[PDB]
Amino acid sequence: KKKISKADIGAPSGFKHVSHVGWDPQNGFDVNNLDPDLRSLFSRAGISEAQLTDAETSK
Amino acid sequence: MQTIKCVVVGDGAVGKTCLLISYTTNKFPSEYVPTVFDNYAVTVMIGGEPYTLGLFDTAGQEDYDRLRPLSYPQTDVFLVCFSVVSPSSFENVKEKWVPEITHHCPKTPFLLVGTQIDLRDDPSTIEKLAKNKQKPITPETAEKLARDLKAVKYVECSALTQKGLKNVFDEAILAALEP
Ligand SMILES: Nc1nc2c(ncn2[C@@H]2O[C@H](COP(=O)(O)OP(=O)(O)CP(=O)(O)O)[C@@H](O)[C@H]2O)c(=O)[nH]1
Ligand SMILES: [Mg+2]
Repeated sequence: KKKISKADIGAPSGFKHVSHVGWDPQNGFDVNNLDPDLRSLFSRAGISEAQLTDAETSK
Repeated sequence: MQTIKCVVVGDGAVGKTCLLISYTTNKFPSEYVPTVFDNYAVTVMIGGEPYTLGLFDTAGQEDYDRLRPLSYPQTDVFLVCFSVVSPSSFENVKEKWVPEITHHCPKTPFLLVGTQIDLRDDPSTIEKLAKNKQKPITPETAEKLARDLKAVKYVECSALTQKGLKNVFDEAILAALEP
């Protein structure tokens, strides 16, 4: 069975920053690790004011 | 490798952001600017195995309605954090917070998170508004809603002190999942 019980889910331990979005009234969003699938939804949703160009790619 | 889709839903100021952090970081933040989008993944011991908890933080606003639902598709349970020291949230909580979800998924589990304890334990404010227009919510009053909205369960939490903090998420996942 896959029944979880109040005594099953132990204490957390594995903080995984899957994505970090840092807004800023002077810079406007400081996302440097958004999700892969969300990357397309974000730039398409509210972050569609302009493609992602935060710092050019290092050759 | 199992993973839960715990997304925090709610519109207002119920310390939903800080409670999310202290839960996974076991520490109280300091900076102020976390309301946008933050996906956290925890590793808890569920069913005798290191499971993964997909934590998705929303914006809790209307201006971000565009990239808001983005966290709805891949969801299992919902974290409706309502301010206990604010009847306003409670009213909508039963007719605004959950309904907004029912229209999309009226079958998925619904966690009833109670935040804003630090204040709830501050008679100075509680008594201040208790007779001016506002008033705190009792566990029995919150429970009812937990049942009125088919909520998996009602559990409060904090962040600064961690008063039943994680204990709440333990109820969420437990709900998001199933036999
Ligand atoms: N003492 C204490 N302060 C808390 C706790 N949780 C949040 N706060 C404080 O309350 C303030 C607001 O927290 P925040 O989580 O951003 O509130 P919110 O409900 O998310 C508000 P919004 O919907 O605008 O994004 C911050 O100053 C934060 O430090 C807590 O458990 N204890
Ligand atoms: Mg917030």
